[PDB]
Amino acid sequence: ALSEQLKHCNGILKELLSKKHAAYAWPFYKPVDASALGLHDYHDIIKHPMDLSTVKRKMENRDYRDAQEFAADVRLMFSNCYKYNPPDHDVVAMARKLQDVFEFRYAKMP
Ligand SMILES: CC(=O)N1CCc2c(sc3nc(SCC(=O)Nc4cccnc4C)n(Cc4ccco4)c(=O)c23)C1
Repeated sequence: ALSEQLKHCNGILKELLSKKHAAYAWPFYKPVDASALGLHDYHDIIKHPMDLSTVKRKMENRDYRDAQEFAADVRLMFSNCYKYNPPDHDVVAMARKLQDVFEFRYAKMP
């Protein structure tokens, strides 16, 4: 039985993957495939890749100790996007919008 706080995190994760946010969540569904995207410097710049499917697997495997560890992975995902891509890139605009959704509901932690 997940703790109350980790149940809240699982709900956040379900919302982030839902159709309601799919227009800006889609770049974060799967690990960045640097070779497929021609981003041949991605893994020289990003040392710890993260994506929503990895967060989902770690939640299902009970990897996360607490809500703080879950939130660190979600924020690592956004930070990687801000680090690698130029600030005017469309994916950065999508990252900002998905992070806005995350931060406001994470703040409602019970
Ligand atoms: C999280 C993060 O930092 N990422 C780096 C940047 C990026 C992605 S996913 C993605 N899709 C596209 S286009 C459709 C696509 O390529 N799909 C695809 C194809 C082959 C293999 N895997 C996929 C998903 N473009 C180009 C573009 C310019 C404006 C919006 O999108 C991207 O820059 C990215 C992840």
